[PDB]
Amino acid sequence: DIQMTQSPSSLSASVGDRVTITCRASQSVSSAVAWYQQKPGKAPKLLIYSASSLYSGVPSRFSGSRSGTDFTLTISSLQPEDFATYYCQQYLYYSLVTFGQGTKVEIKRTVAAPSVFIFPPSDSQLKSGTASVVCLLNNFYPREAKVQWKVDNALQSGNSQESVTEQDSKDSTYSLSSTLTLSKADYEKHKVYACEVTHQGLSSPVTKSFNR
Amino acid sequence: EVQLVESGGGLVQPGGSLRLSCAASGFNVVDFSLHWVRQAPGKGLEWVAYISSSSGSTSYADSVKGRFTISADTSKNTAYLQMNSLRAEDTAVYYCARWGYWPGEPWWKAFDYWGQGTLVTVSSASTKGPSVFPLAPSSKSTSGGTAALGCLVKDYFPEPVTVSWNSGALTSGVHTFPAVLQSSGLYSLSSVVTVPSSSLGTQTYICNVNHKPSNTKVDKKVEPK
Amino acid sequence: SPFYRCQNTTSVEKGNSAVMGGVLFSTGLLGNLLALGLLARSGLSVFYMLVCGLTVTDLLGKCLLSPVVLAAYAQNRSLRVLAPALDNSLCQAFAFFMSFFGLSSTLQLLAMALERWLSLGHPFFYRRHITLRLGALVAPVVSAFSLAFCALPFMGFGKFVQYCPGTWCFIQMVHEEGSLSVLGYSVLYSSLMALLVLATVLCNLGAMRNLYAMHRRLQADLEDNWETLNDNLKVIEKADNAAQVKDALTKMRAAALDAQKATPPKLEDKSPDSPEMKDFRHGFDILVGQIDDALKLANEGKVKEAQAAAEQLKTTRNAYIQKYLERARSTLLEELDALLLLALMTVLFTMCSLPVIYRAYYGAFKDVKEKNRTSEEAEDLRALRFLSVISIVNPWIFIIFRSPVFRIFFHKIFIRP
Amino acid sequence: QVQLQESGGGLVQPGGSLRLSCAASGRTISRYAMSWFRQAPGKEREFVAVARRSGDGAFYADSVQGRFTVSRDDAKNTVYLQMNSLKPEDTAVYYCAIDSDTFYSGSYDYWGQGTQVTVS
Ligand SMILES: Cc1cc(OC[C@@H]2CN(C)c3ccccc3O2)cc(C)c1C(=O)Nc1ccc(Cl)c(C2(C(=O)O)CC2)c1
Ligand SMILES: *[C@@H]1O[C@H](CO)[C@@H](O)[C@H](O)[C@H]1NC(C)=O
Repeated sequence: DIQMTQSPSSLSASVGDRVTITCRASQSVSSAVAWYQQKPGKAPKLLIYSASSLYSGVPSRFSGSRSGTDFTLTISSLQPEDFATYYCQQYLYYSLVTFGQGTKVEIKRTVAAPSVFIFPPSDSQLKSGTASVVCLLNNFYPREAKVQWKVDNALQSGNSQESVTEQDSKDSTYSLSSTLTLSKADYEKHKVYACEVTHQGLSSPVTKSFNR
Repeated sequence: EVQLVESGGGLVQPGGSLRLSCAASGFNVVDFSLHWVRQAPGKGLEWVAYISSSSGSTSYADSVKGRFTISADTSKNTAYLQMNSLRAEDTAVYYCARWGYWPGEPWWKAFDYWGQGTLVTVSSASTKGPSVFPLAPSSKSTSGGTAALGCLVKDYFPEPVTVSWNSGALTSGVHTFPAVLQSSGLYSLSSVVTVPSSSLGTQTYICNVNHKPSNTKVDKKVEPK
Repeated sequence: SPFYRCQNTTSVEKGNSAVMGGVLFSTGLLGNLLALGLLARSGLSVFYMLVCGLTVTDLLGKCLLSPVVLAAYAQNRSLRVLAPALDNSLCQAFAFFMSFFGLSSTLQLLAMALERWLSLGHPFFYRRHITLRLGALVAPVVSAFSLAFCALPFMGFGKFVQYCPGTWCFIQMVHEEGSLSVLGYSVLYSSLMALLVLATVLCNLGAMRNLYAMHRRLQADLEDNWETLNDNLKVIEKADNAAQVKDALTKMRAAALDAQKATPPKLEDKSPDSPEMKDFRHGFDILVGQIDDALKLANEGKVKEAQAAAEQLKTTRNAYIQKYLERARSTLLEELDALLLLALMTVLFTMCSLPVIYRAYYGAFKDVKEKNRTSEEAEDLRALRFLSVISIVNPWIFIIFRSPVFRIFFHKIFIRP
Repeated sequence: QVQLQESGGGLVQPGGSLRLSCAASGRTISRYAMSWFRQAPGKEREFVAVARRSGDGAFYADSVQGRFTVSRDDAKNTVYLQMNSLKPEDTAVYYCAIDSDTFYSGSYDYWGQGTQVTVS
């Protein structure tokens, strides 16, 4: 089972940069290596098919090279339509086909610090028998942000589901939602809840609390 | 004029059966080998199975082998994959692709054509209606002239659910987050928006949620507390 | 107080060494005649036409100059008194012919080295306009140039002087009390000899590096992939169970594809549409197809046809893709032989001519003062003797390099390192 | 644990360049990220720039992108803040911090002492 290792995983660049992605094979597959590009909600497309050969219709800014079971894909000057995910494949026999793990490319801008909000549970949901508390992080860059939830001291055992939007089309920033849901009786044990948000563009963590 | 179109994907109970048909267009299936590929939601790609009808050769992946079978009908120009012991890990999008024969350039180009894919979901759940809750802002603590306001949609099945604000009037500064599969087998979702703090307490806000399979339409009004 | 005592000496008294000159001339004559017999009759490139010209030029040098020295030393007379019909003309002609032959031979050796370097390094330029006409019109051109060049002292730019004991003659180098028309010819001659030797050495080194590149390019692709194919066939033919058969067959397939990418040393100028490459690629394609059907039959379904398929693969491998390998290896060994012959000839010529250049520059403008009587004539004779004795050793190199048993042992020797 | 030093801070004319050096006395800076922070006499600390691991990139603030620049040296594991085209509102005390999270989550625990930059 021949394996493929792809580097890096996330790349941030700007229009006009020079981009290099590396794939590595476990054994020698000669020059039987292909590259594919995929966008969300679509089927993959072929770019290179012999580690150095361009498929018909692909623009010439895509280049591929082979050296000692090390394969390189290069984009000389990035364009706004190249923000997608990229895969490397080895094919040796009909039963010997293996894919890579992918690499996503996105846009670079200046650091912005998140804005933090907290919402208490509604009264109608308490009748049903559940209580859900939601914490919102708005308009931050880069994507790496951390949320810590506590009641009195580091209550992170409780399940807290997080969802992240895609990169915004206007200002290329991010929004994140963290939901913490418990039973009704567990909502009546304590009185204070708080969020603590940390980010790279912030001297000290931001805490937001409410009291029952 | 070359296409690959699949059909036969849908919701089945665990342990069920399903037959997926790939119907080649513009070329003879006898002269080309063909393969099945699948992709899980939010993951990578994975090869599944292989048939060559000229040589009568057939191969499967390690997990698929023993459970799925693949056949070819040349007069009908169609390949079949019969799926017999379906589990929750089979929930994915499925593709049928082609591959040429040695010798020549036909072998060297691996996967020059794919299909659009069909979605197979395996879950033992029935249609349900969502429930809606508000997220009230507090004018006491919303300093800086900005406030946040939204509503929460919970416990529906299956996908999808559409959320709108003020019947589509509010389209600026609104964020809707992707659905998350809960442990109960259902989904949850949230919608938020930001408003100036001066306008808070003078204008009402409405969020509307629509679900087609269960035929549900709910409007909820959010007010400051 | 002239520098040379024996400038006007009319008699010779020494130790009856004329017989030594006779035996040395006899050995040189038999070596030249046997060498001109051996290859030029039994053996039959542009290398060998130049070698033939070199041998005949050397033979005409020996048959002309050694008789005069031997006759003067035998008639017990100086070179001005040996022949009464011509007293100074014998000395002038002797020195003139010595210098002329010494220059022309070096020009021929330089042409040999340059031609071999160009042939081995850049094949397109070599093939375009270098043929047997070029190899046939080297000696007349270089000999005419040297014979025109070595006539300056007869024109008024140098001097020929008889050296003690009066049996030799050569250009004078140790000057007057001071002059401008005696420095010029000596330094010009030695400068030309030095430049020719330097160019020859550089060409030798370049040709050696190009041959090393050729050896490495052969040894990587075809040879290492062939070794891999042999090992994979062996491990398939000695195996149990159908687990490792797929892995061994895939390794063999990868090695076969990489080997099909390779290029033989010959028929490489035209990579596409050459039949010598097309059937190479066809044989590798047939082998890959056999591998594919063996994989299909014995790996998708469990059956023991893999051993018979491996036997058939070995049978079709050992038939008609060994000829290319053997042709390539033979070509490399013949190239190595040609380069070794050049190296030995260059070593001899460079060794046995530097005393003349050093002596010419030592007697000219590098002399605050020189002890003159017993320390310069005995040193001056040695350079002339070495420049003459270049002639004897030249054809014996070729004889040893094409001997029945000696060359066979030599070839068995130098292939190993 | 670590010991950080800031080199620089002499009086410089308006419009003149300057270079500040942030040096960690040993340890390792190879897998971490480095950050620079302002502090005015009457305000709070503000983000200036960050240098990530090699091959990923560097980031600046919105009042900093045009002029300042951040360079990194793994031989002596130091970072350099080179500033150009200064104006009298840039005078402040500068501090250097180390991010302890390898997943690029902002967590600064070591601050040093900082240096005063004055513009006449
Ligand atoms: C003169 C002579 C000329 C010659 O080549 C002709 C030409 C000229 N040159 C220099 C040349 C150079 C390169 C290629 C071709 C060339 O062709 C060859 C020989 C052997 C001799 C010879 O007789 N040498 C000699 C060597 C050692 C001794 Cl000990 C003696 C004796 C003594 O008393 O000196 C005992 C007599 C004589
Ligand atoms: C040789 O004779 C010439 C001509 O008379 C004379 O110039 C020269 O000095 C003589 N040399 C010796 C060494 O006797």
